[PDB]
Amino acid sequence: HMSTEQIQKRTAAIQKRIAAIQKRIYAMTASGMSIEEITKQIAAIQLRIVGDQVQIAYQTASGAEEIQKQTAAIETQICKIEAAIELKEAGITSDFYFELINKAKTCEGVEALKEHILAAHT
Amino acid sequence: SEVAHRFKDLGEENFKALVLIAFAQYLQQCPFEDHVKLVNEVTEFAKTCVADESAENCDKSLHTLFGDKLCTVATLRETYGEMADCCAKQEPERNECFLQHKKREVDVMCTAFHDNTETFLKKYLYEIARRHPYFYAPELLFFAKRYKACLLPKLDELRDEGKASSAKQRLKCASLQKFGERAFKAWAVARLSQRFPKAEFAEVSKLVTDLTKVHTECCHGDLLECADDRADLAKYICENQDSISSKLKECCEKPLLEKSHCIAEVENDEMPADLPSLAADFVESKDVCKNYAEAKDVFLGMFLYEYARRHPDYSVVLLLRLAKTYETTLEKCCAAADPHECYAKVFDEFKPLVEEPQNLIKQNCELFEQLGEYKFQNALLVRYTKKVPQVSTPTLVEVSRNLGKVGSKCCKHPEAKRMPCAEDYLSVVLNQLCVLHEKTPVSDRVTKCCTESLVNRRPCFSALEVDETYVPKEFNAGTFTFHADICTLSEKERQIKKQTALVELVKHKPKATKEQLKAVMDDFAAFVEKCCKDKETCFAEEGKKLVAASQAALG
Repeated sequence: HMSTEQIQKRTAAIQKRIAAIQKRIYAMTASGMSIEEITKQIAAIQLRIVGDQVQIAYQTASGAEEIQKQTAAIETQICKIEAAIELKEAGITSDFYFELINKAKTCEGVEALKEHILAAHT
Repeated sequence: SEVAHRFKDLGEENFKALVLIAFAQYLQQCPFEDHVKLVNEVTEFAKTCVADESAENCDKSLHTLFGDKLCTVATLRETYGEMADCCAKQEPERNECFLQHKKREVDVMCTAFHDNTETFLKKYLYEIARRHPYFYAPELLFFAKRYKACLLPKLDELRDEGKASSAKQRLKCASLQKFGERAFKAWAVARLSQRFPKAEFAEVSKLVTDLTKVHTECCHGDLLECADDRADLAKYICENQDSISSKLKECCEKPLLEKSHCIAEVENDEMPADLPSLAADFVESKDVCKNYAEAKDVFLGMFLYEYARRHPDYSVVLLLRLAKTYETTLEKCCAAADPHECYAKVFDEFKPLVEEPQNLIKQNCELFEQLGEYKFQNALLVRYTKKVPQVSTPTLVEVSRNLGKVGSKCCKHPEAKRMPCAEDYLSVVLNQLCVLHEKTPVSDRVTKCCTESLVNRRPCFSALEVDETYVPKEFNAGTFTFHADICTLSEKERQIKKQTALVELVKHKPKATKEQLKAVMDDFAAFVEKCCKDKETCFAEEGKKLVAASQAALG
């Protein structure tokens, strides 16, 4: 129940990234195990987006629990997904490294482990 | 622009201290008055860069900008040593050269500190950065802030504490250039993993990656980038402390310069309960060779991550020998017909590697817990002198008492924490000996050990035997006959004089018995009570009587 203009920008920021993920995954499907679960995580993150877009509507209809723990884990979930796309594109076909990426607690470590796998592969 | 970027991030006071430290770390010759004007002009120029990012030539690198002011005064070759030759070149060759040139009253100081708070504080760092070019720059800022907070035992504690961090950073900067970035990152994975066993591999790899950028910058004289970055990794750990460790809660309450120092010293986190065996995913798995082939360094780093998080009792170097041996077998095994059957017994090869230092710690701590710091330091001085008799008598005494001091502050702790304490201290003294021997070489075997991989630097020294190429030089010219000058002072502080008598007696009679040498050292300690209880008159009578006993061995 705060920053409704910044929440419009915050929601729109995730939407641009999901679209970016979807293009790179739709290209990949005729270009690596996470692929079925990536499409599930995209659909699950969209539920959070709908929830935000409904929250905006609810506040507009009402006279107006500020949860950032869902937002943060969403951004890190977007990173775990984007990283898995950079790895599939890199030719990593190994369910060990995918789990390592998905097992990470922070988007900061998601990219650091990504770049590490990426250089080690070359 | 890059100078204005660093001036804004770092504090106004912290920026000044950093540029003064970086100037004294390189042109250590120019005194305080010369360097302070250059530091002031750089801050005054950066002040303008803050306002107009394009104007005033704010666009140049910290090495061209802060490397042209360091060269403006460094014009003549005589108003500096051979380091002024570096000045003739242009970046990046200019800073590449500056790196290659590595080479006192309780109410008296306060009379100068009261008048100028800035003149006293800046003076602490000027000569401390000129006397230690490889000291960690952000740590030196905290060291001076600590100094700004009775004044005799506190400064002695900060002298000894600062001596440990300086030495620690010399080792860090040494492994980076001498053994590579991958070698530092490999140590990073191991020591961080022991420290933060709760953190997932990605968070550890993040700390490894960010910490390498910090220490690489600090060693490369990028002292302003180093402190800025050391603060950012410190913020990140504190912001995500559940994802890293438990211990970090209090460290993160502390202010900026302290917050970083605390996290670095933080206690090992209580490793997660009931972790599976690394054997399952590193020996049993069907895809061990496929995963290793995929990203070889990441797979090995993962091996180290798991082994280290589970072994906080091991040394970092032991974890590296276990990682190295696993890598070595994985390399050979993946090529074989049945790689699985090839490496199936790999962990059984780690047994002698982990036994060797545990057995050494237990054998040496058995002697320490029965001889004390004097009769154990004396025993180590006989063995280490017989091993390498090419070392200078007082340098061998210093490293013998220093290596013995390890057993003192290591055997107290139990078998579970003896090894990481022992390796930590032993590494620090061995690097202080190797730095001292690199400058004045005396032994080809010491050269071999120091030149060998940082991992087997200590194993090399422990393998040494009595140098069979040494001809007993039996002088007896004042070395075997001590001076009665220390008799008048009389103290356990001058134990180095009594010790240097032993190391000369070992070098002049090398094939001496373990009991024979203890009888010549017990008769020498008894002869001291003549010169402790006719002052110089006791030295002539004891010199003739002690030399008569030495005739029964005649080495």
